[PDB]
Amino acid sequence: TLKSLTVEKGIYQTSNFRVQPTISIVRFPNITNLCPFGEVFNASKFASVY
Amino acid sequence: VAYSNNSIAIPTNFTISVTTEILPVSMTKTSVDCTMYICGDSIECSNLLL
Ligand SMILES: *[C@@H]1O[C@H](CO)[C@@H](O[C@@H]2O[C@H](CO)[C@@H](O)[C@H](O)[C@H]2NC(C)=O)[C@H](O)[C@H]1NC(C)=O
Repeated sequence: TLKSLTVEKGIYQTSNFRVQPTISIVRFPNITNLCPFGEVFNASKFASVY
Repeated sequence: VAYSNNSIAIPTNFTISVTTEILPVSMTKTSVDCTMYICGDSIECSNLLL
């Protein structure tokens, strides 16, 4: 914190330098069916731009 | 004030008065953690703050 090898007498409040979280959790809703990419992209016909 | 060259007013009695004077001596002492306020405990943040 002082950026110096030598430290004098003081209360010296110090910034945290330690690691706390080691666990990673993922929460996602229950979805089984795949997205209908085949209908959206692989379609026999497409609409006109207008 | 009624003013005259030969006129003076002298008190024949006195009053003892106690009055209160309030002066602020100190203010709250505060310390700020720079990383906690800006990064909000984010591992990705503070790499930029170095
Ligand atoms: C100066 O003032 C004080 C009061 O401010 C006078 O004392 C009072 O005297 C009267 C009788 O004349 C009493 O009834 C009061 O109760 C007294 N007051 C107190 C607080 O004791 C005093 O007499 C005055 N002196 C002069 C020279 O007139």
